[PDB]
Amino acid sequence: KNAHHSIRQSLDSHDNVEVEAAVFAAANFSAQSKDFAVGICNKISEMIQGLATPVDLKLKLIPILQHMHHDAILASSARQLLQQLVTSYPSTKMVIVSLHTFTLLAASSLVDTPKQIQLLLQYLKNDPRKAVKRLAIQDLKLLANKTPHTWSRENIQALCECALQTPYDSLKLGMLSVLSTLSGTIAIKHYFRSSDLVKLAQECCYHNNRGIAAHGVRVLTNITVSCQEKDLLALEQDAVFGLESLLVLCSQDDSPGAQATLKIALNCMVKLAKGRPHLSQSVVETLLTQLHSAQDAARILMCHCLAAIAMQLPVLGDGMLGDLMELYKVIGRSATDKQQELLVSLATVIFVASQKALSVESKAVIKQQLESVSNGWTVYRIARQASRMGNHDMAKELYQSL
Amino acid sequence: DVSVWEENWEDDIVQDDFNQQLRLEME
Amino acid sequence: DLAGMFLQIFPRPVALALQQALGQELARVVQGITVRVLQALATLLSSPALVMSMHRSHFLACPLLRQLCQYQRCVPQDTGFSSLFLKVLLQMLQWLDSPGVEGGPLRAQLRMLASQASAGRRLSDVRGGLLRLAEALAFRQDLEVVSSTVRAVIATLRSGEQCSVEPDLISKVLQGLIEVRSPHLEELLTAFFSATADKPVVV
Repeated sequence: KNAHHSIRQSLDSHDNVEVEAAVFAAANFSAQSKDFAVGICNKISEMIQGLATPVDLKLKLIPILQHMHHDAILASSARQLLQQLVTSYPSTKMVIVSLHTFTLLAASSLVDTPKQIQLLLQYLKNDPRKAVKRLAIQDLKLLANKTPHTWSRENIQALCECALQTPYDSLKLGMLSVLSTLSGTIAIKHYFRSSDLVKLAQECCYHNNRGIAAHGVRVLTNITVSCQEKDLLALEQDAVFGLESLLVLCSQDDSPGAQATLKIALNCMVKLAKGRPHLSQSVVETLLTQLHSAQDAARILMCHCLAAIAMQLPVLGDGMLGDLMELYKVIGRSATDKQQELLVSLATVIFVASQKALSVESKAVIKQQLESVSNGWTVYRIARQASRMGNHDMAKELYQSL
Repeated sequence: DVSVWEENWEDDIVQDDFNQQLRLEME
Repeated sequence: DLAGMFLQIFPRPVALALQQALGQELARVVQGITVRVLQALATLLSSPALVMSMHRSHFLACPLLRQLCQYQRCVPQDTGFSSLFLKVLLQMLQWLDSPGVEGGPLRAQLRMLASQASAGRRLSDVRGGLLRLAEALAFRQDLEVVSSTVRAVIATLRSGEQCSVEPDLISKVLQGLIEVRSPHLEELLTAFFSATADKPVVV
């Protein structure tokens, strides 16, 4: 108790260093204690309502309330206080801090999560400031990552409406990221056909920005794989073709953001193929068509995706093997530094595709390796993949050479 | 972040001592 | 022939080949046919519709539009191409604006492309744009027109010089915008108060 009284005393001092220290100590003790939490909640209410406190100290004071999750009534009182705060202090910094603190409080105390989501959606649709909107996006992302099931159909409807209405690319990208994160959980089932989410996802998958397209096609992939409703079977072609468009867009951009979007698209089509084999055939076809004209890193990621496709789904078609062999031939004299990983990934897809034994094409592969590689480690990894997939004669040749 | 292939063997962020020496041996 | 296969397919792999060719040409441009394809499809669209058949195959139509927009934004200095691009977009949207077409993803794609292209140019005058915006708010509707006008005014303020203000009129316009809660409000305020010393405090 004496420590608590010391914290409470120093909070109303004059020296700003002592006041900041008191705020930090109050944070820690309110994290630990319970009675101290409600006492400090009352003091912070009457202090923020007071006029002596400067703006910066008010900013520092608000996140103390994130520890008021010790009991229901205390959390509700803190919620009323935060509502008062956002009403009567509408400038950017403290609405930012206060609604983020409310998000954390709702995350800790699960009772008030629906109204918190409703408030966040309200601030997303109404408030004009870009920064407040972006914080709303981040907080909804956190809540989606931490409690997707609590989301209602109305919240998803509001979020989709907000995504449709807003013209800014960054806000659209962020809220579609939130929607994509929601789509990879049971939130789709709770949501349920043609609706706002489907129209939004279709519209965004053809958007100019790479990230928006990636998140839209991921929403389409999740909605197609999760449920087998008739409209979903109708729109599953749209997801595939949009995925192909994203693939051709990212096949030569050669930037880290492009690499991330390409990884997202390839993972999406791997999951879709795991869900839809009859779509997987066309997925394989477009992958092979774009393999030849893609860049080196794009080819590496494409080969990883195709290896996953082939490994999970057995009937890939030996017609693949010709295209892979042709691609392997031309890549033999492509580069020196990034050629190594492309070679090992290409050899991996060759071995996975060859469900049966090999032929003189193996002679071509080993001749290309001996002529161009001159590295050994890549030879070792190719032999390791050969032994993995059962092409043991190729492994014997490579190990003997190595 | 997500990974394109889960059973990919080329992931070498974690290299054990055996593979560490093996790579350094012949590179 | 290019127009023939287009008008034959819709009412398949060659579209993919066209997309590959477009991507390879874009790669050559960035590291170093679109005009011909755009002209051919515009000439086909002049003749009697193609847009109706494209609507049922929007999944294949939209990537071509996205590739064309990437080509356009890739070379902003190449004038003329953007003008023809915007003209084709406006014409095909106008032909598609009938309510009986059951507008969908292609409609939204064309609308956003047209809006982005229209925002790419400046406006004639700040005062005229403000007056037209005030008239639109007096009409209380046409929020697409309102969005186009405010984007044009923001672009003009970003580029051009400050003109006659009429602070009562500016306050009335901002009051109307706050009444309708336009998404561009923060951008508009930033455009106004980053220049035009002719008083912001009073407003």
